[PDB]
Amino acid sequence: ATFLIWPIYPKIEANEKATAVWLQNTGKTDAMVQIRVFKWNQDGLKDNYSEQSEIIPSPPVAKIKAGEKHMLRLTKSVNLPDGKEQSYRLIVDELPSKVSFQMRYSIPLFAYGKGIGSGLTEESQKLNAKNALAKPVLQWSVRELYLKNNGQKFARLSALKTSKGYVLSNSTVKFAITAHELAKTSKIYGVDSSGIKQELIEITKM
Amino acid sequence: HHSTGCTVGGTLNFGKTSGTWNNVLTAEVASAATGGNISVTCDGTDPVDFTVAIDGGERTDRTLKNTADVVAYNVYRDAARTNLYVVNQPQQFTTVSGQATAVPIFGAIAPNTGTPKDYKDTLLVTVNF
Repeated sequence: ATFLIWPIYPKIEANEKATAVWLQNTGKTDAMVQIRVFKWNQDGLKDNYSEQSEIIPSPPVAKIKAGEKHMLRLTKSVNLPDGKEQSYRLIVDELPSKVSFQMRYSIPLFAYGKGIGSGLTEESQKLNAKNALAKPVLQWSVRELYLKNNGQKFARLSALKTSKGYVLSNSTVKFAITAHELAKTSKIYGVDSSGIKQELIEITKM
Repeated sequence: HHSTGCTVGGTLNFGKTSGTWNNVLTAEVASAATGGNISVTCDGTDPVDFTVAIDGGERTDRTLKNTADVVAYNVYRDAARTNLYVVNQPQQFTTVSGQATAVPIFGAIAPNTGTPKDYKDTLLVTVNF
């Protein structure tokens, strides 16, 4: 089946009780989906998921007829820890000699505590301007290339340049590699799409 | 601020796989003209990166079961089948502004020739944004 998913980068601000993701069956046949939210971290240089009770999806199961647009509600159970960005994945499982396909769609979901925001709105931009750590702060080293985020916000990098995926907050991520090109400078640069527009951020050597 | 939306979506039939066969069995979900395919289209103006991982099937080894005997198969990103969809491992894609990025899936079964045999399996295709 065919789905339009909007927005693809949902988030819940500190002052917001819930957000909405819209699922529309843009196809000709009916579809049945399961909606789940898992907590997301990058401990041990790997993406880890786990059951969680902070963000509640509604409904957990939905029959989406052809053409029908459904509103998925993502509700915060309680307020989140101050000044911190929580990471989640929203999982949409499409339920059904030949081998057939079962589609699973995964999009990031971020939720904020007091004092930090997404930076996708004026309100949250003025918030993060008062916070020195409300941004990705990436350091790099070579073992493969390691990226350590010391800021309170995630980075989403499309490319790395010697001259001008996800790295969650307070996390270190490993990438396969350019190593001599790495050992030839001190700062590299990454194209980050975590904010309102693509921007180069400075990555300093560890 | 422009919120990106993306359209996603939206069967490898190897034919009869009973008995024996001397050549490679092939099937594909890669083109609208070939029957249809999986694709991703996002409404923004900047490219959107995403990842496709395919599991190992009902038995995690990618084999079709008779429902009464198995037959090993694999799924590739490539018609020449040089680029395997290695089980559960991400495969990198990127969208182009205003255009559909296909997620092509090419299936193959090695020649049997010796040892004669419905056959079904379900693959989980995970698209990660």
